Amino acid sequence: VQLVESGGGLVQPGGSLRLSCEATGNFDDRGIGWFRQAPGKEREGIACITTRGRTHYAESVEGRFTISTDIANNAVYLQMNSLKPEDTAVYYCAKAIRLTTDRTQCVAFPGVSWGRGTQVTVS
Amino acid sequence: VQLVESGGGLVQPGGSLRLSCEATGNFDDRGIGWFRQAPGKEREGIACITTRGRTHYAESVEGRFTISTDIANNAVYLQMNSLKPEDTAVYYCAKAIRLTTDRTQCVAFPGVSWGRGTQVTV
Amino acid sequence: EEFPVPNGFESAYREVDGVKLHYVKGGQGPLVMLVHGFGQTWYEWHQLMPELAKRFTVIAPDLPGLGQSEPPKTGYSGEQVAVYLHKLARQFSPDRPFDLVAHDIGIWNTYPMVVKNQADIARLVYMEAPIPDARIYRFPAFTAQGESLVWHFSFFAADDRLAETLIAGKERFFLEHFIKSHASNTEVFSERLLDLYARSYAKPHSLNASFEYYRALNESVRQNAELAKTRLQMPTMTLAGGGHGGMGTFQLEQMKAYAEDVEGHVLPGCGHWLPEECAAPMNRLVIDFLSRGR
Amino acid sequence: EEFPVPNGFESAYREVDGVKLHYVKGGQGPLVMLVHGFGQTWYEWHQLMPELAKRFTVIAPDLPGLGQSEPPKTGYSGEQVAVYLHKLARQFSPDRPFDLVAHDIGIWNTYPMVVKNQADIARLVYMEAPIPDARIYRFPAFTAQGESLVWHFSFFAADDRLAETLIAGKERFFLEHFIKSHASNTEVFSERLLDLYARSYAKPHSLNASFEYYRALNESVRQNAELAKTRLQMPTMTLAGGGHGGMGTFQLEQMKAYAEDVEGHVLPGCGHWLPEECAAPMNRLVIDFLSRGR
Repeated sequence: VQLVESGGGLVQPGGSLRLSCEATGNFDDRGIGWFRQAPGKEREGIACITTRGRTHYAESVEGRFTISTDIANNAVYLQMNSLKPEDTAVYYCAKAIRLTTDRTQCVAFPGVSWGRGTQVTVS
Repeated sequence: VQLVESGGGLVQPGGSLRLSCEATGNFDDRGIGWFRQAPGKEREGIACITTRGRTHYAESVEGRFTISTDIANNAVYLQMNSLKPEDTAVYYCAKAIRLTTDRTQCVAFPGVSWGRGTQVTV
Repeated sequence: EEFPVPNGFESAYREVDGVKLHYVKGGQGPLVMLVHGFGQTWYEWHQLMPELAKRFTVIAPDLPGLGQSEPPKTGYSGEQVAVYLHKLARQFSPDRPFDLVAHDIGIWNTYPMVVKNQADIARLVYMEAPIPDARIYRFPAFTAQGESLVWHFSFFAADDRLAETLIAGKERFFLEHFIKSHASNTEVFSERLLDLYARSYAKPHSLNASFEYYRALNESVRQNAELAKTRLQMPTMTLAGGGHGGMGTFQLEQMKAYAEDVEGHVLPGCGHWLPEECAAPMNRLVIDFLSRGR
Repeated sequence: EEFPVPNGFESAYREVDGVKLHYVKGGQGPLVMLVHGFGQTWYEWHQLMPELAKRFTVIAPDLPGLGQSEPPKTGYSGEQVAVYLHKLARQFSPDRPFDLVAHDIGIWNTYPMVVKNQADIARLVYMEAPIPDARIYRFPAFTAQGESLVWHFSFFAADDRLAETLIAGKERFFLEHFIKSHASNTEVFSERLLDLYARSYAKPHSLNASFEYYRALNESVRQNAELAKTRLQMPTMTLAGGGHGGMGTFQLEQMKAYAEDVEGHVLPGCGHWLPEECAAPMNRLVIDFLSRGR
């Protein structure tokens, strides 16, 4: 894979954490999303940004998380504030699509291969 | 899975067995084959007979094994004479094809459900 | 007479369920019927027939509506047309089983006969077309090299007489393109051979009958979904051209879902028109399959 | 002048790289170009154009070789024709980005322009055709209901000018069948509209040009295999018809392999000819997509 996560860890409820998604090579395509997978449920798109800068947030993280693109350092950051026990999951970043049908959601680009991830635990 | 295997067992070199493949329902399609699978090795078709009675045997078992159809009992038999340690495997019957390309072999019908089979140990 | 009848053979007619079928017959012995396909007539068999007549009674009908045969009265679906060809063969072998060789839509118009009357068939040879079933919905409309093998299914099946209206007046032009785009060996089709086939199917009732087999193709598919619950029991051989225009491995692969006893061959460098493109090797394979063990 | 020009619009020509391109222009403001597809001309946009003109300068070219535009001098592949359309748009919006709406092979001839000059494109609407890539080799030749959606790809692309030869003289016969085969709403295609479209494309050079876009399709696919390594960055909307003759879910599913930012809609009971079959809801969608946030 060609995007590597970092920044995860253990935080107390209400605390903060910044995840980063780093490019391993060329960084022309910056349409990138953050996905989390709980150990019980299935992977979910929570924030994405397009190369031109449009963002979308899932309702469960709206107002608390901030996705941004740092072009100089070939990274996409996910600022997480007001963390809570539910936010506990494995967080993955991948090439993404801002998809509008009857609503807007972040979906993974078809056929992406996922990587290690970065673990976030709130308790 | 419309064919059930029976008649296996433990035998010594030179011994003989009769395996039975019994139909669970209609028996108009009697193009049926016998297949064996050693533990690690692949699945191999060793004998088949068509509804019209045409047999074919794998070179490894020809002359020792006989396959026949008992129409009245809805079954296909594998008369195994002169068994050997090489003949030790799990034996399966299935709907089969007498298939000739540059040679003739018995292959399974596309997408058959393989049943339990019967063990033959020597 | 549309095509030169080889000497020792007779061109004759027979009424079957109110339809007058043309055929070419010759030889002596057990029966072998040879059934042609689209764009052609009995004549495609004219080089195999003398070789087979040395050992068999050979009959080569023209499909209803094609060649010098009347259109069918029931319809153009496989089960309907096969009643015509089955009663024709039984008028010549009423007490013994016969052999069947079919090419292209000749397969379509004989598969119902074969699977419903299995004891009347000793041996079966099918070449160069799919038995109508759901696999035909899987052929591509277009390929990376240009036109695909069977886009003409949709062309011929289209409503409003689409294909008759466009091809009429340009029958020789289209048939030459069709033949050449399904052939590897394009030079065996002389200007006279092309002219003979183009004249035969340009007859307005024959042009129409050509595409009605295709307009009935979906009905044949639905008929064969029922009939194919009984596998074929007669020794079967499939042949396919492995070069440009041929069915390749598809012919045998499909037949593995139909026949208990099947022998498959792919002729390298030959397209769709095996009797003319690859006469020698094709004749040799048919003659050997029908003669082995007799 | 082939078609009625709407009130407030002019008909004009510009030379671009030695090819005289016809277009129809009206309105004031940021530019929107609308590119038609096969069997039609700029006129399919004639109900959308007045509505867009309230807010945008609207330009509607005839594709090279079709309508009143000269054939291209380079070639008919997507990359070559996109040069003509890009230079034309840019004559009218040299300093600011413009919007693009395209239907059918309008997509084929604008995708290379869009992907290679992303900063020039503000927003993009694509409807009712595949971008040329390997997915077109997956469409069926034939369906269980009759003729398939894109068997014409092989017909139009076949050698020996097969398509021209069979259709010349019968242009209106063919076009009406092709339009209705791909329509859910047949009502909107009056005798007058059908006649106007048949006259345009029956011009000998226009009939030929139509099919050259198809004879270049495989070359476009090869070109887009290289260009599609860069995803589209502009907000994009795909529209497909959900009824008989439309592309259904395929339009959006394909675009998920191209666009970072895509919105998709499938219009129920509408076929391929969205501007005519379903004018009101298509116009509403296109107007709202190009106006939101501005």
